[PDB]
Amino acid sequence: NDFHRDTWAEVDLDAIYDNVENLRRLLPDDTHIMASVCGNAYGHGDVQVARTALEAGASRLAVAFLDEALALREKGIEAPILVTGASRPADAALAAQQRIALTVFRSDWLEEASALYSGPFPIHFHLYMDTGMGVKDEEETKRIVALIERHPHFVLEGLWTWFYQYTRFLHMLEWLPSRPPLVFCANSLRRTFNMVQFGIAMYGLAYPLKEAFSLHSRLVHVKKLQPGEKVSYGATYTAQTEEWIGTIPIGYKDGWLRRLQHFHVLVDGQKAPIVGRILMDMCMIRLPGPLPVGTKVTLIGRQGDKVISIDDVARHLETINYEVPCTISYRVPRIFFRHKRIMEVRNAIG
Amino acid sequence: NDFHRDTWAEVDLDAIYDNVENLRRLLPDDTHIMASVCGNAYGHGDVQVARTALEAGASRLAVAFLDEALALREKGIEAPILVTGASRPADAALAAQQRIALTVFRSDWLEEASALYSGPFPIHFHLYMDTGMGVKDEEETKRIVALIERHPHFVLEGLWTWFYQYTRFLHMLEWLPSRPPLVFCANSLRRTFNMVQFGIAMYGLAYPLKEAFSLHSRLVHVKKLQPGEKVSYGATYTAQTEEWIGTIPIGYKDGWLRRLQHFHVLVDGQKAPIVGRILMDMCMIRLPGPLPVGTKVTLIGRQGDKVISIDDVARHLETINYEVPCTISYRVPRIFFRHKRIMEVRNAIG
Repeated sequence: NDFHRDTWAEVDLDAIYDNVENLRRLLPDDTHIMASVCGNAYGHGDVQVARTALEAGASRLAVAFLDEALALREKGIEAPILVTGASRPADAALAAQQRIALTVFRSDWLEEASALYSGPFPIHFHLYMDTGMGVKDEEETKRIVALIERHPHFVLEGLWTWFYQYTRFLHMLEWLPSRPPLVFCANSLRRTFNMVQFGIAMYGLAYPLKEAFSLHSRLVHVKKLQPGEKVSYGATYTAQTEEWIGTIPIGYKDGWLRRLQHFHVLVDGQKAPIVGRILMDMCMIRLPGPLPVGTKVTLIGRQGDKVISIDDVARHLETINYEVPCTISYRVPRIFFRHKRIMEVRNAIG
Repeated sequence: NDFHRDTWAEVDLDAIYDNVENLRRLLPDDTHIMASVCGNAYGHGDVQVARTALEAGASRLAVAFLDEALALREKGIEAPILVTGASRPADAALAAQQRIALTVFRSDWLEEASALYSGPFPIHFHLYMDTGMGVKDEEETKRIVALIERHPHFVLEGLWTWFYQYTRFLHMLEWLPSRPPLVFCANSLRRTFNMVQFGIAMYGLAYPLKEAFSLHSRLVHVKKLQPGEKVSYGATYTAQTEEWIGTIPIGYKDGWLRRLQHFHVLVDGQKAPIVGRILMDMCMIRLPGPLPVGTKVTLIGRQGDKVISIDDVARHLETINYEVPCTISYRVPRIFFRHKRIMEVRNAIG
């Protein structure tokens, strides 16, 4: 709850709430919302985001692998959770005991699972259909359906796919004896389909969606450089004029990658360039003018008229926006805001 | 201690041990070895590496900010620890209570610290000297020395710098009434100087030094593609011939960045290219031929005659080797090997 370096992320849970609420309003009353919270909720904080999305109308959670579902259960989350990635047949008992749903991709994964597991908890499976470009034919599907019907503790909960592929999907749906409780697709189509995946869009990333993630630091040293003065930590920055250099305590170990050398952060309402090499723990910006140590630096977020968004950082790095909050390391504290006030602080490094 | 996805890192503590032992032999008996363990020991594991480096001859630890020193103390580490980065004057009482040494860069940081702290623990300070390109003149140094002598609980433990700069340093050393218990420089010069910084070289990264970090996965789906068959998850991979595609459960959320698309991993003793876009949680490789699911994929490490090193990954990414193990996310379990056998497993996600 306390932290001891002037570098932190802010997570606006009101933003999460609002994004989910707008969708919960728009969709029909009988279609479920699934909240994607893999990768520690894309660097925002798994349990804080899950709790908020659930309060706001989400009724189910999606994670990428079993450990992520286990961590949510451990932190007291009770809503249904789907593992959308690969899992070991041997971990079936664990998932069932923890009331975690598993995705199956291959009939012989299920053959192994069936041989290895006898009870006492039911396991819920979702079938991932290969819709074009997972399970791919009628024979494989029928096999799967037989395994589920023949095993006393197996249950076919859902069918899904990732997007002609649609008409393929319609066909594959007909291969089943009956329609499963839940049918949806993963990417977001945000038809029927009685569940939708609010993936990255819950975080404000691509009506109108609110962005949820800010990253900040403070100047920790300020220095006037004379024309010709050098700073060398690896590379060598040579001052062309009289200018001011500030240091901030964030580096590539924090996920503030060497490749953001150049990028323009916000100090005192002005864009300022990250200058010289990004080092493991500190980096230098050329300041808009002289400034006192302790001045806030905004790496992502709003300062005055200006705003830097995740999209901006993604462009400089040449990646998609997803990767940016995900790369911000666990050693960066997150301050969670809810109801315009401060709800909690997670410093993963006690 | 258990983990539930087939993706893991291996950390060879024998490598750490050996690297430190070779240095402990080479250096004079009165010069200390300082072990750099910031950034969770560069992604290898803070407490496991500290413990090993200490067992092997290191007598002091270096971290980048206070929270890192606090986490080490909390996990039972008792050796002296220096914070080499910036700290808040107000946290002085906390560092003193926890017997953590602090680096000072500016005399008015110390003026604040002195005003705010009265006791009961002594605080050890190290002065970082600006040696050319921190504290910069005689007047500032004398001020600092006066503050330390006048305060009952302040102690000047060390002097250091990062590298004519040398002769500057010799001069600055003479500004002090006496020589501090410890004098060293940070970068590695690996003269006197009674302490050296075994930074990145402890990890086998640049006589002969052993590399300590491996990263591995397993194939989780295998698929034969016919000439012209496509896979689309974002980008579109179009098979030019008949070929085999394997999926592994690692993605950019694991620190396996989109930019490693192309890079060549090891499967079945062969180099194989990472193909199509790197997605959040999975990625595809074109296989040397048909292979059963469960086949080990080595992202960094040795398989048969072949070896992929951290340096190789750094080159493909266009960064320094430091950044690579540091970027591998906390959600990747680390398996620690000591005495050729398995010492423990850290799955940060219980």
